[PDB]
Amino acid sequence: NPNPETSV
Amino acid sequence: SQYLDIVLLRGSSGLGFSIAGGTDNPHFDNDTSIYITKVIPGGAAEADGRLKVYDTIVAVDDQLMEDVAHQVCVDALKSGSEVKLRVKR
Repeated sequence: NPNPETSV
Repeated sequence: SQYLDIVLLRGSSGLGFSIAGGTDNPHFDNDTSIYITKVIPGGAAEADGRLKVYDTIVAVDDQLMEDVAHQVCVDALKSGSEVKLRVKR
């Protein structure tokens, strides 16, 4: 799915 | 196309942007680059004004990020009172 993300 | 160096001072909430991609978790099709996906209002990156959505992270401090796993770049950014970014756009 497309939602893998990390805020830094 | 255009390489740029941007230095950010980490804020109370970190750097104020989000990234996707990497060799382990491409964000586009067959694209392993690490891209900026969001710049948060009121965060350090937005206050600086230079970072743009979909910039490619070329390097963090002296560590290149062109063919690396996601968490590698995450660790570079998250660990670090001041971080030097080389980006491509």
